Amino acid sequence: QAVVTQESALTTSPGETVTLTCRSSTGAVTTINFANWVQEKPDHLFTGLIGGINNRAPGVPARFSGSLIGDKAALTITGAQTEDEAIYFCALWYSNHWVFGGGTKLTVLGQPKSSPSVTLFPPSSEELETNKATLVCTITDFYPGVVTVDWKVDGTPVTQGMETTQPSKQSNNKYMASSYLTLTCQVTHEGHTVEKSLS
Amino acid sequence: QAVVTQESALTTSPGETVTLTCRSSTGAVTTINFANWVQEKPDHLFTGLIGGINNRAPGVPARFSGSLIGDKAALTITGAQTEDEAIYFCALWYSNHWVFGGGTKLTVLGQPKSSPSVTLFPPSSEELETNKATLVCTITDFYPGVVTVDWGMETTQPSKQSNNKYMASSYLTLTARAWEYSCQVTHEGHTVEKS
Amino acid sequence: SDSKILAHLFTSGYDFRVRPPTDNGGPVVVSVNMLLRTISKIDVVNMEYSAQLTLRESWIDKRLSYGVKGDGQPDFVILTVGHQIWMPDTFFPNEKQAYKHTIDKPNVLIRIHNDGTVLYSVRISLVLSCPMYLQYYPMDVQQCSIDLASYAYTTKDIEYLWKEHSPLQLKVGLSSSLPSFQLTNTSTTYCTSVTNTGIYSCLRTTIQLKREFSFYLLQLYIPSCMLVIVSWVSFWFDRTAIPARVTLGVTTLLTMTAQSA
Amino acid sequence: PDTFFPNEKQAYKHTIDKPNVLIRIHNDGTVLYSVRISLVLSCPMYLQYYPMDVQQCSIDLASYAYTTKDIEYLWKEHSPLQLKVGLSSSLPSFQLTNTSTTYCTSVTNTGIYSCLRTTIQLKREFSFYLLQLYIPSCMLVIVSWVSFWFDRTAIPARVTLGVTTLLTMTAQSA
Amino acid sequence: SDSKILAHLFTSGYDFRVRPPTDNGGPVVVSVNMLLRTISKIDVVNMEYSAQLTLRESWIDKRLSYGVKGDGQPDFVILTVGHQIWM
Amino acid sequence: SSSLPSFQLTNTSTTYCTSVTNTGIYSCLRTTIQLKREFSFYLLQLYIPSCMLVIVSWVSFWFDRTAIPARVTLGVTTLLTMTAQSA
Amino acid sequence: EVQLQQSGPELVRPGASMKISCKASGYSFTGYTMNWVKQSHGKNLEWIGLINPYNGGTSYNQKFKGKATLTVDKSSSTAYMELLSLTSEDSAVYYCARDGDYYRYGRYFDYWGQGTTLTVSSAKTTPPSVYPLAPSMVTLGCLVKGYSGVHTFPAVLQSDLYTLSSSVTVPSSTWPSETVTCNVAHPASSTKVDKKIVP
Amino acid sequence: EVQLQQSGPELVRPGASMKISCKASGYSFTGYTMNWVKQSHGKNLEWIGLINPYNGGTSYNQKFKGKATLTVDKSSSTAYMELLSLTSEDSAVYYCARDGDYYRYGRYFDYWGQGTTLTVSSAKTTPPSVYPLAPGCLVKGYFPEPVTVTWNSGSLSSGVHTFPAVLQSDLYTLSSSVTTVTCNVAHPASSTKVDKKIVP
Ligand SMILES: CC[C@H](C)[C@H]1O[C@]2(CC[C@@H]1C)C[C@@H]1C[C@@H](C/C=C(\C)[C@@H](O[C@H]3C[C@H](OC)[C@@H](O[C@H]4C[C@H](OC)[C@@H](O)[C@H](C)O4)[C@H](C)O3)[C@@H](C)/C=C/C=C3\CO[C@@H]4[C@H](O)C(C)=C[C@@H](C(=O)O1)[C@]34O)O2
Ligand SMILES: CC[C@H](C)[C@H]1O[C@]2(CC[C@@H]1C)C[C@@H]1C[C@@H](C/C=C(\C)[C@@H](O[C@H]3C[C@H](OC)[C@@H](O[C@H]4C[C@H](OC)[C@@H](O)[C@H](C)O4)[C@H](C)O3)[C@@H](C)/C=C/C=C3\CO[C@@H]4[C@H](O)C(C)=C[C@@H](C(=O)O1)[C@]34O)O2
Ligand SMILES: CC[C@H](C)[C@H]1O[C@]2(CC[C@@H]1C)C[C@@H]1C[C@@H](C/C=C(\C)[C@@H](O[C@H]3C[C@H](OC)[C@@H](O[C@H]4C[C@H](OC)[C@@H](O)[C@H](C)O4)[C@H](C)O3)[C@@H](C)/C=C/C=C3\CO[C@@H]4[C@H](O)C(C)=C[C@@H](C(=O)O1)[C@]34O)O2
Ligand SMILES: [Cl-]
Repeated sequence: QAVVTQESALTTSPGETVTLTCRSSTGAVTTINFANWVQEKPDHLFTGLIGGINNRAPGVPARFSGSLIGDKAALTITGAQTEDEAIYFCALWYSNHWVFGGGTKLTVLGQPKSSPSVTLFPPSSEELETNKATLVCTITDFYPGVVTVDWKVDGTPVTQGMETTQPSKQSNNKYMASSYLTLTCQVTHEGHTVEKSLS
Repeated sequence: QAVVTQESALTTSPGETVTLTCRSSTGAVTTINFANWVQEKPDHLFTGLIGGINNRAPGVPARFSGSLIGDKAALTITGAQTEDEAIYFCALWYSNHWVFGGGTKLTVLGQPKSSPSVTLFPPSSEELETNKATLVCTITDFYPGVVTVDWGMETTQPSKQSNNKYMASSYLTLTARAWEYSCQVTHEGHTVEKS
Repeated sequence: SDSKILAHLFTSGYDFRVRPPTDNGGPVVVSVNMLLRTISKIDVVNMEYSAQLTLRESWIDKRLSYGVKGDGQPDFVILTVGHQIWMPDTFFPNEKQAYKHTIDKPNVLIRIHNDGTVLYSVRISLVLSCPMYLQYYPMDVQQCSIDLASYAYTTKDIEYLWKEHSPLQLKVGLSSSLPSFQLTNTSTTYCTSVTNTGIYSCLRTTIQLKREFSFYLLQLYIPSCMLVIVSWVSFWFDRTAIPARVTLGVTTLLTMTAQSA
Repeated sequence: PDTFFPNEKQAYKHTIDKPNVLIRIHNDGTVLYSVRISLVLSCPMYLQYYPMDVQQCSIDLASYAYTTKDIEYLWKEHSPLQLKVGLSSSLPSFQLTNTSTTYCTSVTNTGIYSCLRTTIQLKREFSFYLLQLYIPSCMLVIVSWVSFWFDRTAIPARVTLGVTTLLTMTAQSA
Repeated sequence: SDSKILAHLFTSGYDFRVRPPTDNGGPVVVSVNMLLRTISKIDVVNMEYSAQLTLRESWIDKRLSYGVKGDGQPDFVILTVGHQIWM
Repeated sequence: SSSLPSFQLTNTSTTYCTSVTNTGIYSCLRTTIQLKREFSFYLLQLYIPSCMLVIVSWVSFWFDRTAIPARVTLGVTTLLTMTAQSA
Repeated sequence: EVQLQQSGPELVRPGASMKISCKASGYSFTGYTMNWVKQSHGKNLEWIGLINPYNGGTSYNQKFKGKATLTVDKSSSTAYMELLSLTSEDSAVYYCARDGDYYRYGRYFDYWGQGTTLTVSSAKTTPPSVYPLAPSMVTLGCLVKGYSGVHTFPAVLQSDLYTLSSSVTVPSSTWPSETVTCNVAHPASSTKVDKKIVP
Repeated sequence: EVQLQQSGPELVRPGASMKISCKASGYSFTGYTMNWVKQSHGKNLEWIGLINPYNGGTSYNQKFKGKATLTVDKSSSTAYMELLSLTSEDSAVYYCARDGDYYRYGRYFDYWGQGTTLTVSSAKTTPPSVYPLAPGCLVKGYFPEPVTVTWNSGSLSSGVHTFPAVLQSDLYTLSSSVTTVTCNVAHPASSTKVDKKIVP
C-alpha cells in the first residue's frame, strides 16, 4: 500500500545544520499526515520530537524543528550536537493508522572516517559433514556505522539466503557487523566498496 | 414447541461442589431467557433461588450461584449441605411465557448406596378372566430415591420406607388377548433385569 | 462502493415498518450505551433536573447484512439520508421535555455493519423528573434517574439490555459543569414493568448527587453562630443598661428570621 | 459536513424571510458554506477569585457521523477567528481580552473524531464591584469606628452603630 | 404476516377521512382511559397547573377487521408507519 | 405523589361534561383530582414564627415602666417584622 | 416474614368452575406481581399467567388463555384465580409464586404458597377389585384395582380410578406350606375382600 | 518525571497467547492515550493500535485487527496488550508510546517504554554446535540466547569481536572474530561449554 521513505543515513559535524526528509509514496506530505518524528538512541531508547499539527514533545530542544519543505516532511536540526547522533524515524498518518519510515541514521562526526575491514571465511569442512554450508563475512573498524552488504555467486547477485546483522559500536567508537550465507561479499561504505572473494 | 431439559438426578456429598444444568431445545440459553431456579423441598415447599438478570431471592445462601456455562444455564452449589437435598426446577423465558424443566433430584449422601431388589409378577387368572391383563414390577430397598423402569406402562414415584431406602412399583397394562415379558431396573450403574 | 452497497440493500423488498426477523422468533435484542455530557439545572422546587446525553442503540437486522463474512468489503457502511430502517421506538418514560440537536446537519449517526448489526447514535437534551427527599436538606444526597423503554413494542418484540462493558459513561467535563453537587456514584439497572397494555422492557441509569457543603457552611451555619455569639456579648453589659441588651437580643433575633426566610 | 457543536446546549438557525445561508460552488469544485447560528454553550467557570476573575469559554465544532478517515477539520490559515466590531460594546460586564484557535480531536468508543475549538477569555469588569461591594464596605467599617469617639458612658450610641453596621454588612453580602 | 394483514386492509378502498360505519347509524363510541404520570407546577397566581398523562382511546372500526373471529391469526396487529386510520 | 411535594392528591373523580353549544351538542369527559395543601410549611414559616413574634411583644410587660425605650424597641421591632413576614 | 396462604383443597364436577385464593401478608401487597403455577401429575410445572396487584394488569400463557382468570382484591391483600370449564386435565396442584422486584417486574421467583389441590372427578364410589399376584426368600404380590416386608407402593390413576399393589417378602419355607393372604378394605365403599396367594 | 515501565521479556510457544503490560507513573494516567508499536527484525516499526485510558475506546491498525487487544486498568495506571495466536512473525520488541495531548488526541508521541522482547519459538532447549572459522568461531543452532565466547580461555582479549546473534533456522547463530588459538563457548541454558581449536 502506502510506503514511507527516508535517507538511509546522513552525516554532519557538531554545530552544522542537517535536514532529514520523509517522503510519501501516494503523493505530497500534507498537514493531514501529521508527520511525526521519533528518535532512537542506542539500547532501544525511543522518544518523540515533533508531530500533530505544529506541536512538540515535552523537553524537545529548540534546535529541532519541523516543516513541509517541497512536497515531503522535514526535520531540521539547527546547530547539531554530539548527543544528537541517533536513528530518526518519521511516521505519516494515512487515514486511520500510522506508517513508519525506514529511519535515517544521523552521525555527528567526532572521529575520522574509517573504511571497513572486510574478511570472508570459507565454510569449514567441519560443518560440511552436516551437509550444510555457511559463509561468514566479518566487517570491522568502520565509521560512520552504515554499510550495505551485497552477496554474489559466480557473477550473479545473491537474492535468497542472506542475513546481515545491524552495525554495532565496538571498542574504538567504530562500528562492526557480520553477514551470513545459507547453502548445502562486497561491502558499500560512505561511497566506496570493499570486495573479498574466494574460489 | 420449546422444551427445557435437566439431569434426571444428581448425587453429591456434604461439602462438595455439584452443578445442575438447564438446556434449551431451540438453542443456547441467552440472557433474554432469564433462567430461573426453583427449589422444592418435600411436602410441596417451593422457593426461588436465582432468576432475572443476575439477581437472587431474599435469603438464598451464598453457596448457590448462577451462570451460563457452555450454552446452557447452570446452578452451582459450592459447599453442598444436608438440607440442600431437594428437587431443583429451572425455568426459561421464551418471548412471553415461562417453560419449566423436568427438574433435577439432587441427593446429598447420608446412607451407603443400595441396589434395587426387583421382582416381576405376571397377570393373575382373575384379570385374564376380566379380559384385561396387568403386570407388576415391584421395586424395594434402593438408595438414593432414583430408579428408572424400562419394559401402556405407568411407574409410581419414589417414596422412602422405614429403613430410609425409597421404594416404588411399576405397572404395565395390556389386554387379555395381547397377553396371549421382562422388567429391567437401571439404578445408578448396573441394571437388574428379570423375565 | 458504499452508495452501491446501500442501493443493493433497499432495491429489494425492505420494510422499515417491519420488525427485524429472528432465528427463534425471539424478540429483537437492543443493546444500549449511554454517555452523559452535562447534568445541569437541578431544580429542587419542581423536583426535576436537566441533562444532555448521547444515546447509543445497537441491534441486529439480518435483512441489512451486505458483507456478511465480508473480509473483502468495508466493515460497516454509513447509512446516508433517504434510506429508511426499522428502529426501536424508544422513549424516556420520566422525560418531561426533550430535544434532539439539529444544528446544521442533524446530530445522528447510523452504521450498518456487514453482518447486519446496526449502530445508532444521537444527541438528546432532556428534562427529567427526579423526586427529591429533603429530610437532611443541608447535607442530603439525591438519586436521579433516566428511564429508557419501548413505547409500542412489547416484551415479545423488543428487549433492552445494557451494553456488557461500560454501559454508562461520563464526559470528562461533567463534574466541572456541575458546581453545586458532586456526582459520587452511578448505577445501571432494569425497570421492566407489567402494564395494562402489556409487559414492556425498560432500562434505568441512576446518578447519585451529593450536595456541596461549603456554601451552607458559609451562608448558613457560620453566620448563625456569629449571630448567636453576638447575643451573648450582652451578658457582659451592666444590668442597668438594659437598652443595650434588648437592642442586641432583638436585632440578632430579627436577623435570624430574615436569614432563614 | 454534518458538523455539530459538542458543547452546545441550545442552538438556532436564522430563517427570517429567506434562510440565512450562502453556498458557493467555485469552478474548481471548491465549496463555500456560510450560515448564521445562535448558540447557548456550557462554560464551566471557576470563582476562586470571583470579584477579580477571568473565565475562558469555548465553542467546539466537530463532525458527528464521519470519523477521521472521512472528514478532517482545520482552522483557516489566515484569521480563523474574527470578531465583529460591535461585540465588546454589547458586552458591558466583561472585557474580551484574548482569543485562541485550537484542536480538540478525541478518541471515542465509536471512533476517532476530528474537532476544532475556539476560546475567548473574559475578564470581569471591576468598576461595579468597587462601587457596589468594596467602597460601601469600607464606608461601613469606618462608621463602626466613629463609636470609639463617643464617651464610654453613652453605650447605647456605640451598640446602635456597631450593630447596625454589622447587620447591614450581612444584608450586603446576602 | 402482520405486514401482509395491514396490506390487505388498505389495499381495498379505505378512507381515513370517513367516520367508521355503525350498525344502526349510531355514533362511534370512543372508550377512554387516562393515566396520570406527574402533576407539577401548580401555579396559584395564574391559576393553572401542569400535568403529563397517557391518553388511551378505543373504538370499533369494522373496516379494519382482518381476523374477525380469527383464532387462526394474531389477536391484534400493530399499526406501522404509513397507514392512515380514522381517529 | 412523590413528585408532588407541596400537595396531597386526596381524591379523584371521573365525570361527563357534555354541553350544548351554538355549533351543536358535543360529548365530553372530565377527570378531576383533589389537591389538599400541605400544612407543615405554613406551620413552620407562618404560624409558629408569628406566635414567637407576638410572645416577644409580651416580654416588655415585665420591664420596669421607667425604661420605656426597651418596650418601644420590642413592640415596634416585632410589629415591623410582622409586616415583612406577611409581605 | 412474608407469607402466601392459599385456599384449602377442592373437589368439583366437570363442567363446573371454582376459584382458589392466595392471601398475602408480611409485605406491601400491591408492590409485587403474582404468578400462578400448575403442577399436574401428567406433566411438569406449567406457568399459567401473572397479575400486577397495583396495576390490575394481567398476562396469560397462551395455553391457559380463557381457562384461567387472574384477579386481585387490594383491600384484603388476596390474589384469586378462576378456573372455567373444569375437566379431568385440570386436576392438579396450583401454586402462587410472587415476583422478586419491588414495584417493577424482575422475572424471578420469591416465595410460593403451600399449593392448592384441585380434584375434578366424575366417578362415584367403587369397590376395590383385588387380584392376587405370584411368581431362599420368595416375594408375593397382591393387586388392588379400580377403587416383615410389608411394602405398599403409591397409588396410580388408571382409567379414572386408582390402583396399587403390595409386595411381601417371606422365607420360602412358609409358602405354600402356610396360607399367605392379603386383606383389602375400603371404608368409602364398605367392602373388605381376601385373596389367597397360591403357587 | 513521567515513566512507562513495561513487563519483562517472554518466551512462548506458537499457538499460545501472552499479555504484556505498561505501567505508567508521573502523570494523570487517564489523560493521555497510549500507542503500541511493534519493532521486528524482519521489517520496520509498525503501529499496532491505540487506546484511550479515560474512555476505554480503541482503534487498531487493520493489520493487527484480531491479533492484538488493547485494554487498560485505571486503578493501577497500567496499559495491557493481548497477543493471540502467536506465531514466528510475532517475535519482536513491543513498545508502548504515550500521546502528547492532555485529555485530547494530538497525534504525536511523547514518552516510550523500554520495550518488551517477545520470543515465539516452538524450539527445544538446544546446545550450540561450534564450527571453526579459518582462512573466528561459529556458534550455530543454539537456543535460547544468550551465549558467551572467549579466546584462549580468556587470555587473548584484544581485538575480539562478538557479533549479534541471528535467527537462521529458528535457532540462534552467531560468530566471533579476532586479530595456537582456541575459542571458548559457554551456553548457560544447557550447561554446554565446548571449545574448538582453530587450525589452518
Ligand atoms: C469564625 C466564625 C465566628 C462565628 C466568627 O465570625 C466572624 C466574626 C465573629 C466570630 C469571631 C464573622 C464571619 C467571619 C469570621 C471570620 C472568618 C473568616 C475571615 C474566613 O473564615 C476563616 C475560618 C474558616 O473556617 C471556619 C476557614 O476555612 C478553613 C477551615 C474550614 O473548616 C473549618 C474549611 O472548610 C475551609 C475550606 O478552610 C477560613 C480560611 O478562615 C472567611 C472564609 C469567612 C467568611 C464568612 C462569611 C462570608 O460571607 C458569609 C455571609 O456573608 C454571612 C451572612 C456571614 C459571614 C460571616 O459569618 O462572617 C460569612 O459567613 O468572623
Ligand atoms: C470614598 C469612599 C469612602 C468609604 C466614603 O464613602 C462615602 C461616605 C464615607 C466615606 C468618606 C459613601 C459612598 C460614597 C463616597 C463618596 C464618593 C463619591 C461621591 C463618588 O466617588 C468618588 C471617589 C471615586 O474613587 C473611589 C472616584 O472615582 C475615580 C477614582 C477611581 O479610582 C479610585 C476610578 O475607578 C474612577 C473611574 O474615578 C469618584 C469620581 O469620586 C461616587 C462615584 C461614589 C459612589 C458610591 C456609591 C454609589 O452607589 C454605591 C452603593 O449604592 C452603595 C451601597 C454605597 C455607595 C457608597 O459607598 O457611598 C456606593 O458605593 O463617600
Ligand atoms: C414552639 C413555638 C414557640 C413560638 C417558640 O418559638 C421558638 C422560641 C419561642 C417559643 C418558645 C422559636 C421558633 C422555634 C421554637 C422551637 C421549635 C423547635 C426547636 C422545633 O419545633 C418543635 C415544636 C414542633 O411542634 C410545634 C415539633 O413538631 C412536632 C409537632 C408538630 O405538631 C404540633 C408536628 O407537625 C411535627 C411533625 O412534629 C418539633 C419536633 O419540635 C423546630 C422544628 C422548629 C423550627 C422553627 C422554625 C424553623 O425555621 C422557621 C423560620 O425560620 C422562622 C422565621 C422562625 C422559626 C421559629 O419559629 O423558631 C421557624 O418557624 O421556639
Ligand atoms: Cl434599629
